[PDB]
Amino acid sequence: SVPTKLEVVAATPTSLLISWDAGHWWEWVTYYRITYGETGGNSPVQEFTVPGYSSTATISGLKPGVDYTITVYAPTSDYGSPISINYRT
Amino acid sequence: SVPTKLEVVAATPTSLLISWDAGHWWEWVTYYRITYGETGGNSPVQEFTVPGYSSTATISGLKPGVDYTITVYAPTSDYGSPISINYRT
Amino acid sequence: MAWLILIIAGIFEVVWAIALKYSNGFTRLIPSMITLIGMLISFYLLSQATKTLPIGTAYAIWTGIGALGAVICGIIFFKEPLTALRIVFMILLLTGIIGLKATS
Amino acid sequence: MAWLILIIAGIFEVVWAIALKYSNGFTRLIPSMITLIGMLISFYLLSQATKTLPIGTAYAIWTGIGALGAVICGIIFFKEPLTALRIVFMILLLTGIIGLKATS
Ligand SMILES: CCCCCCCCCCCCP(C)(C)=O
Repeated sequence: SVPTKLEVVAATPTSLLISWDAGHWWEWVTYYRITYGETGGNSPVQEFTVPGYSSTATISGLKPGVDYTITVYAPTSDYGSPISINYRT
Repeated sequence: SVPTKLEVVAATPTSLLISWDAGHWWEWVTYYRITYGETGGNSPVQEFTVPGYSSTATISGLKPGVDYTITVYAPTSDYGSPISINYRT
Repeated sequence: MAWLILIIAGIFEVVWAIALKYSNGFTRLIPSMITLIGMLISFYLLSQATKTLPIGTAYAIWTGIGALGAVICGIIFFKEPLTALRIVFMILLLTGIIGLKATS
Repeated sequence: MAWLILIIAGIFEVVWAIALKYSNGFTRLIPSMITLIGMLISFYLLSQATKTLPIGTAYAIWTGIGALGAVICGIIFFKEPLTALRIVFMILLLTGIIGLKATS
């Protein structure tokens, strides 16, 4: 159900600007945890959180020319499956 | 009378470190509000609150060589008696 | 006036109480937010009322308004069975609140 | 087991009540902090005692102890009125609260 439509709004060799659809007011969660990592798995991933009143998020320090997986988790699994996309910088 | 002994611990052309006596643990308040402004007049007086678990506070952004008055208020003046000082940066 | 503040404190208490269950695990932003605000306001106005009112009376009337708002909302909104017992109990509660205000 | 945790939750209820009275409207640090932490404690221990005991009787005994002990310690510490009327109307009020929370 939420979040939906995770699209990379903008991109730079070393940075992505992503966004999602927070949904209707009764679907607005308190926070989304964004997780970005090399689309393979060199060692861990990388993760931060964003207040639920925000639908966009910037990601920096990415290796240029590398495909990354980017997931946007709701606080709990109740709201919906964690959406995620692939993008090569 | 909370607080007591308002003094400038450290100082700079542009900043003052002040401290006061929070009193006994039954005189401790939830917050102090500090005021400071040019003793001359000209303008109003700057203000900010500070957690009551803090006997000290720093005042930044000040004109060098100018004389400021600095008052320290309790939430109410039930046992309150606003203590003020003068300090020239 | 402190009694009016107390009534309003009970109101915000029941409001944050129900917005709390409307927030799942403190995750829905809007409900969690309503609860946060209503908690702050309920407890703030409750403290203000306690400044001039006896604690055993202010707390009791605050909890009573919480319970009465909870039931009134359940019956009205969330479809709750209105029994003779619950009627008698709301009557006892309102009588207690009113008689406490009436012996100021 | 959870019965005594419920009892303790009600004790911390009256604790944060009396601590709120001493805080003169969240102005005296320590009574304000006893209030906040006693809130958190009572709510957590209520969640504990309620994941076992019936929410009806759990809330009933919880708010009963809270309200009654608040009335008591008010009559005692802050030497609040102990009239025939006030006690009778407090009886009506607390019975109404205990009854409404014992039927949900
Ligand atoms: C979570 C506890 C309730 C919220 C704390 C409210 C703090 C307000 C402090 C009262 C300020 C006293 P005054 C006479 C300057 O308004």
